[PDB]
Amino acid sequence: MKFNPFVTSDRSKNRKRHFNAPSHIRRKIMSSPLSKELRQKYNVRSMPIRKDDEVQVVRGHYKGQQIGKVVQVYRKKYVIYIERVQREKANGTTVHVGIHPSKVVITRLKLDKDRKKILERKAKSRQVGKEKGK
Amino acid sequence: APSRNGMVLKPHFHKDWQRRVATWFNQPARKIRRRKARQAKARRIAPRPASGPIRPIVRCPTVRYHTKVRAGRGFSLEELRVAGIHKKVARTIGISVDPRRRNKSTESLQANVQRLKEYRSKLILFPRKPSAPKKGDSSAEELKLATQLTGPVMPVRN
Amino acid sequence: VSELAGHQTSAESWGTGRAVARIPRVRGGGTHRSGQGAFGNMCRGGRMFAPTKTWRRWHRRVNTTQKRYAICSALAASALPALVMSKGHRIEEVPELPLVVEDKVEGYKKTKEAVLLLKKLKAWNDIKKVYASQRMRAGKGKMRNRRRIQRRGPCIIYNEDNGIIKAFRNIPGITLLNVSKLNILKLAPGGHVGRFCIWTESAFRKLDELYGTWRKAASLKSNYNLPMHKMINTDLSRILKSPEIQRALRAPRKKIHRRVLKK
RNA sequence: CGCGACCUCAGAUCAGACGUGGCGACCCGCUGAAUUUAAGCAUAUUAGUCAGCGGAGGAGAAGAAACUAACCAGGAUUCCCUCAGUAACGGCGAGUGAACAGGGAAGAGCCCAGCGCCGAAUCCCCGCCCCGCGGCGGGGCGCGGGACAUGUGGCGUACGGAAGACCCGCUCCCCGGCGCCGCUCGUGGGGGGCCCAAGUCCUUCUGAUCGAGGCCCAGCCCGUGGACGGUGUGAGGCCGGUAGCGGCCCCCGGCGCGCCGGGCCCGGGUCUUCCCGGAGUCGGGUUGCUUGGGAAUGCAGCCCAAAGCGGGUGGUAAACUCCAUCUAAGGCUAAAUACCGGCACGAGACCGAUAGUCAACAAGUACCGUAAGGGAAAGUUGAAAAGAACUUUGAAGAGAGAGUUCAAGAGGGCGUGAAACCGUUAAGAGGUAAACGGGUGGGGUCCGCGCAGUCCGCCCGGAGGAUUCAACCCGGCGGCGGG
RNA sequence: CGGCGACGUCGGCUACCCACCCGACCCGUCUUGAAACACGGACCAAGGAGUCUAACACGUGCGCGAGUCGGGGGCUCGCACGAAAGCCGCCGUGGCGCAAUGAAGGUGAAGGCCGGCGCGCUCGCCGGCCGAGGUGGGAUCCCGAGGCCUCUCCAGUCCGCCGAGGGCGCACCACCGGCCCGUCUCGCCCGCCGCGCCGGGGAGGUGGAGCACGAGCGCACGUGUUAGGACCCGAAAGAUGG
RNA sequence: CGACCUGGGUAUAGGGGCGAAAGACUAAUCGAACCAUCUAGUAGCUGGUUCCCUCCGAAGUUUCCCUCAGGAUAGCUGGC
RNA sequence: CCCCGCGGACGCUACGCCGCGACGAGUAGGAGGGCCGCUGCGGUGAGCCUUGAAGCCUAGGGCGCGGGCCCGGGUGGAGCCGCCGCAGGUGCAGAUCUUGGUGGUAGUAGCAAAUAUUCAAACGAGAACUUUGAAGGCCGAAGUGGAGAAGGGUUCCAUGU
RNA sequence: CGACUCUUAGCGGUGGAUCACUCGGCUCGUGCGUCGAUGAAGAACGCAGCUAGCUGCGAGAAUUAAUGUGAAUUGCAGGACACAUUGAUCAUCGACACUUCGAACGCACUUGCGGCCCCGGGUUCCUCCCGGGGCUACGCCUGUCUGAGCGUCGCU
Ligand SMILES: [Mg+2]
Ligand SMILES: [Mg+2]
Ligand SMILES: [Mg+2]
Ligand SMILES: [Mg+2]
Ligand SMILES: [Mg+2]
Ligand SMILES: [Mg+2]
Ligand SMILES: [Mg+2]
Ligand SMILES: [Mg+2]
Ligand SMILES: [Mg+2]
Ligand SMILES: [Mg+2]
Ligand SMILES: [Mg+2]
Ligand SMILES: [Mg+2]
Ligand SMILES: [Mg+2]
Ligand SMILES: [Mg+2]
Ligand SMILES: [Mg+2]
Ligand SMILES: [Mg+2]
Ligand SMILES: [Mg+2]
Ligand SMILES: [Mg+2]
Ligand SMILES: [Mg+2]
Ligand SMILES: [Mg+2]
Ligand SMILES: [Mg+2]
Ligand SMILES: [Mg+2]
Ligand SMILES: [Mg+2]
Ligand SMILES: [Mg+2]
Ligand SMILES: [Mg+2]
Ligand SMILES: [Mg+2]
Ligand SMILES: [Mg+2]
Ligand SMILES: [Mg+2]
Ligand SMILES: [Mg+2]
Ligand SMILES: [Mg+2]
Ligand SMILES: [Mg+2]
Ligand SMILES: [Mg+2]
Ligand SMILES: [Mg+2]
Ligand SMILES: [Mg+2]
Ligand SMILES: [Mg+2]
Ligand SMILES: [Mg+2]
Ligand SMILES: [Mg+2]
Ligand SMILES: [Mg+2]
Ligand SMILES: [Mg+2]
Ligand SMILES: [Mg+2]
Ligand SMILES: [Mg+2]
Ligand SMILES: [Mg+2]
Ligand SMILES: [Mg+2]
Ligand SMILES: [Mg+2]
Ligand SMILES: [Mg+2]
Ligand SMILES: [Mg+2]
Ligand SMILES: [Mg+2]
Ligand SMILES: [Mg+2]
Ligand SMILES: [Mg+2]
Ligand SMILES: [Mg+2]
Ligand SMILES: [Mg+2]
Ligand SMILES: [Mg+2]
Ligand SMILES: [Mg+2]
Ligand SMILES: [Mg+2]
Ligand SMILES: [Mg+2]
Ligand SMILES: [Mg+2]
Ligand SMILES: [Mg+2]
Ligand SMILES: [Mg+2]
Ligand SMILES: [Mg+2]
Ligand SMILES: [Mg+2]
Ligand SMILES: [Mg+2]
Ligand SMILES: [Mg+2]
Ligand SMILES: [Mg+2]
Repeated sequence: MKFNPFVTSDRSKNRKRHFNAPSHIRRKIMSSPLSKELRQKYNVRSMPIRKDDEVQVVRGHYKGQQIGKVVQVYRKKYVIYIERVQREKANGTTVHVGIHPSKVVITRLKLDKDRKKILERKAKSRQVGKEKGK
Repeated sequence: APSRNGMVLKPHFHKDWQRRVATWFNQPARKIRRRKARQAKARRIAPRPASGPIRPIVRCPTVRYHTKVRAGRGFSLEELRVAGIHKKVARTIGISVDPRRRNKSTESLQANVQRLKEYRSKLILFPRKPSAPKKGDSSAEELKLATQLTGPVMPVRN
Repeated sequence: VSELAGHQTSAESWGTGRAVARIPRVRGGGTHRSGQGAFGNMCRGGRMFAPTKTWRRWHRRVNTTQKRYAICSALAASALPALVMSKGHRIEEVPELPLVVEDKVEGYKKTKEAVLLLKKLKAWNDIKKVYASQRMRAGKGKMRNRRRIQRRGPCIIYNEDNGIIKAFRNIPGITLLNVSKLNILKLAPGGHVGRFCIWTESAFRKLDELYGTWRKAASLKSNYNLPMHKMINTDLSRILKSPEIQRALRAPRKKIHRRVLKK
């Protein structure tokens, strides 16, 4: 349990910190789990959600295996939008349904020079923890 | 109004006492703050005995307490003289000279010079330049026997 | 509460010639607040009756002899299965109710070997009761960081700390007590005696010199001896059935004389 | 009748600096009530308090005895416990009210003037060069200015000091960098950044699941991590985190040694000879305030006004006498201590939208007053706007259908939705206002799934079934008793 | 022992409406007396008033007990809990208690019996013992004559019950003596390194919140009184600064 | 046609101002303005003072008080 | 030295159970009990709950002397309670009580100071009140006219609702 | 029989209690403990593509630079943004900048009125106009320059 006397377990402080988070640490809050194939090829469990990576919804109304590309992450709303996860409104047009990124699993990442660097840094840290836990 | 039979009580609560109320909720916090400052001070003076300098034997100054003895502010200049140590180097040795105390008794005098002389024997003095031991001590008993002394330097006992 | 609460208003009493109550009323005239009652425990936004102060004497001091007395009583209750069962601790498969393990468990390091020890000792059923008792509190405690509640597990009382605290302390309900410094708030959690306690070998042997016997005084408390009984044989059945008691008695009058209707 | 020196003044948008105002919770210096209590009230109390004025710092003030004591003596200041509601003050009424000793926290000591000696040895400012920058210093150079004998610096300060000899020990400083330590102790010393375990497994509930059952071996997996929050429910394993003398990268600081730069070069004993102190101050009278201080505790005004084996204190005024104790009228000094303002945190047996701050919200806001100033009310759709397309009546507000949603009997002041009050519907009743207590009667809405009305212990008879009943034999286990 | 039981009826005094008989003035308050032509109250919702601190007194519970109490400080992995807890003992300083009395100087709580002896002088020497005296009550306890039995007598073997009387007497009460301190009256002795305006002693009354084989200390709770805003609301005023 | 009416600018501020004088006026306030604070001022006086059963159950009288609408005191009450 | 048999109701939370006798008014006031009620804390119920918590509604069924409580049905949609202790900002009909809301009065008082309106048309869904024209009037130059000063601050002017 | 009135119930209104929730308080504790003429606190006025309030900011105005981070911001639009011939956003913040009042500083509160010194234009140097820049508060310290005195003196 929490022993560090400089990090709070207060409910109100944690909720206030969560809902008023700046965009750059709102990005970390929106991390999403990686698939089994992605977890084996890399050594990282969770990854912050990107703009154009494929994903499948595992909870809610839109569960299934339809691998949909993320098309927008709305950090103001704490939701992401996916290609085929849509709903038709009264007028007949289609709008996306926002789902929390914790309820999706990433199946392929969007790799850049930065994504590889963060991918490799989490793998090296888990390796360090594993060797310490030999 | 007095009811039947009791003390004639005179509370001292006519002076708006609720603004000058000292609560003690920071007592446990103060004890920790004083404790760790004691630990930090002791570890700063690494071989020095962690609790201030040696203090003299001192008789309490009243017919109620003159049977008991305690530790005074410091050694007087006459006890320092007959122990053959200078009043300036004494405080660097950790002896706490007190210049405004006088000795009107030889037994009280002799008691505090035996305390100083047998303190000097128990002293271990580190050379100021460790490379060259000039007049301080021998390296053999410098290494093993040099430890921080907790509690008062040898305490007075009745 | 705030010492200024309800009194930063500057309200006058409004008089008595006007057909309103004589409570102080807020001055002004351009607000809703103007003309409303103030300063009263009966007034909205006013000061409560007898505002609570910080100098309320929150702490109590108990005599050291009494505090040791309770600890001795709590320890004596933990060795009687009827009392510990009456605390609802699920000890039916455990042997030798005052339960002592070797000091090897003092040097444990991982939760895996701590759980395996509890299962082998057959003390795990009490842990499973703690898990099943994990639920959400009722009332304002949830808003005040006391969200979830659970039961009390067994107490592991050790002598030295060679990793036993880290091995345990992730099991819900488990409390480590360090026999050198007991705690009546943890030996009798609700004020009720009879907590399930597991001892190590070094802790059990130290107990005798920590509180003393009756024939010898405690060597780790410098003045303490065990409290004495006012009733050595506290079993009425044997006493009342003992022959010496029975020879002195008179024959019982067991026939019932009910009221006889006056014909 | 000019030119110089000094003195005392003046000007400058002169060269270079400094102060002003704010906050003020804590702290320092003044000033300073009345309500109130005394069952009236004037001394007293409130109270040296509120209000008022000034000045600071991270603390401030105090502080190294013109002390306490009367002991076998203690030994700066400040804070805690105690002394102690005590000695004492008090229309001796109401009430007020310390100190010493003792035990602790902390602990630290010193510097001038004077008296003297030393060729003013002293200091500031302006230029030169180089060593440098990094809050600006070092060195030397100036037949460069100024301050200063109306007294700068070195030695030295009441614990005595100085100067000569005699003896002894040579015994050895601080400040700035280079490289590395030690690897900086609560284990990093701090600040910042990024990361690090394990189920979204099987079957099911649901609008949604974080719910419910299951996961062989002794058991789903991790656990030094089962704090917390988010996520469409209630999550140790979905996410952020949490644990960890865990990892990585930047920045900064005090630390020890080899080196370099500078300066800085006598300390202690014995003897002799010298030298020693703060004045309109102490103290006294009187007045006013103040204190527990009482023939006057302290402070201040006015008058008087010192001494040097003197002076102060020695809690009853005075004279004589012995003794004790300190050395006033100059200055500095950390720690323990305080903190309702500020920056950043953590927590709670607190409050839960008439509560808790006035303010959970575009709150010191809207608004009021010429102004000083007074000062509110006001939280909640839904998981997701999916925020009602489209048809129709009306000029529109507003409806009827339709549609979304699990739900609009959740439709933008929309969670739930009480009472008072009202509309309608149904039943009943109604000329002593209603309403009420006891007693029945009538009607009605519902309840008894009321409606052939017990059960079950022994025995008798009929009619069936099956092991097996008893008794022994073997094995296990208990209760009781045993010199 | 009888009758009646399903789409019509049985039971349900509770509950809804209505009817009738008897009774029935509107509550709170102040008051001798309220239905009052006495005051407050149109209605509903929410809020709303003996609290906390300190000091006493008594009762009760608890621990220890001539003691008791760490409350202030200090010592214990790194503080989730834990600002808790544990420990100190040459940390018991100190507080209350164990000694009272007087303004103070000060003084300061043990009696009874037996023998010789002074003169057993209302009184000195000791010797021996015992250790707070005595009277009247006094729960409880102890002894106890006499009794009470067995299918039955002679001779006692075991204990049990009732029991006239007697005995030791707790606590406590009433009374009488005794002891300590202050103060009066009377009177005679004794001590010495200081022979003193010295010191001590006796008897008889009186003043004391005393002694007379301790009961307190700490903690908690309740009640009552008080100082504090002090159960809540309420003046006419007074003062300070604007 | 006057000791006349009136605008604007100035001066006088609370125990103070100003008044051909009424205690008049001084921002609808004047026999002492308004604002904030001391202040939750004091009140022997008025009003209120929140759940249920069970048990017991009064006094308006004595003495003293600047006492007579209050208190102390003794009685009456309850509890242990 | 029981027995053809192998047997023989309930009880005694001792803070429990049982028996007998007498008694029962009550303001002010005192005390006891409360398995009366509210909120939060430590224990405890292998307690309850999206197969539906709290809250609210109820011609539903009951229990208790009572405070009150349990149960059925409805609504609601996320939490809650029993028992042993602990702690209170713990119980309302009143205070010309505070805040908020709502009634009867009541479709009532009233929309009566300064002489006065009428005809046709246009726009418009809609005209006593707008606009145009015609008529009858009023202010009557110390104005119901035309301009400013203080004061206000965009009220000025167009267009639209 | 209607109507009206009363009681009870269903439904519907009015109203916003109750309950549940809480990015708010209150209380306690901890570590720091830092404003200003190098112009503070405070006020005014401005600044967004669409912006009234709140918030942030200062004519570089809902922000520039730098450093960490690493693909958004979001109500709509817009154009960005190769993420290495260097990067959206956010955070940090040490560079830069920071309107007018205000201790408030040329005088005064009327954007009123000056003075001195440089620069650019009109001049076509001579100094009148326009613009830009820098100075111009009080008290006080050290020094400097210039001084005053039938103040005390010296030399003629
Ligand atoms: Mg309030
Ligand atoms: Mg609740
Ligand atoms: Mg200048
Ligand atoms: Mg008075
Ligand atoms: Mg009075
Ligand atoms: Mg008076
Ligand atoms: Mg003040
Ligand atoms: Mg100042
Ligand atoms: Mg200072
Ligand atoms: Mg000082
Ligand atoms: Mg005392
Ligand atoms: Mg005083
Ligand atoms: Mg110390
Ligand atoms: Mg000199
Ligand atoms: Mg001195
Ligand atoms: Mg959650
Ligand atoms: Mg969770
Ligand atoms: Mg994870
Ligand atoms: Mg960590
Ligand atoms: Mg005297
Ligand atoms: Mg509020
Ligand atoms: Mg509410
Ligand atoms: Mg408010
Ligand atoms: Mg505000
Ligand atoms: Mg619904
Ligand atoms: Mg709804
Ligand atoms: Mg609603
Ligand atoms: Mg009345
Ligand atoms: Mg009357
Ligand atoms: Mg009466
Ligand atoms: Mg009445
Ligand atoms: Mg009448
Ligand atoms: Mg009246
Ligand atoms: Mg009325
Ligand atoms: Mg009312
Ligand atoms: Mg402690
Ligand atoms: Mg003692
Ligand atoms: Mg007797
Ligand atoms: Mg007697
Ligand atoms: Mg009493
Ligand atoms: Mg009051
Ligand atoms: Mg009180
Ligand atoms: Mg008042
Ligand atoms: Mg007066
Ligand atoms: Mg008159
Ligand atoms: Mg007026
Ligand atoms: Mg006045
Ligand atoms: Mg009198
Ligand atoms: Mg009366
Ligand atoms: Mg009767
Ligand atoms: Mg009765
Ligand atoms: Mg209350
Ligand atoms: Mg209420
Ligand atoms: Mg009410
Ligand atoms: Mg009408
Ligand atoms: Mg009319
Ligand atoms: Mg006319
Ligand atoms: Mg117009
Ligand atoms: Mg109805
Ligand atoms: Mg309704
Ligand atoms: Mg930038
Ligand atoms: Mg002008
Ligand atoms: Mg001259």
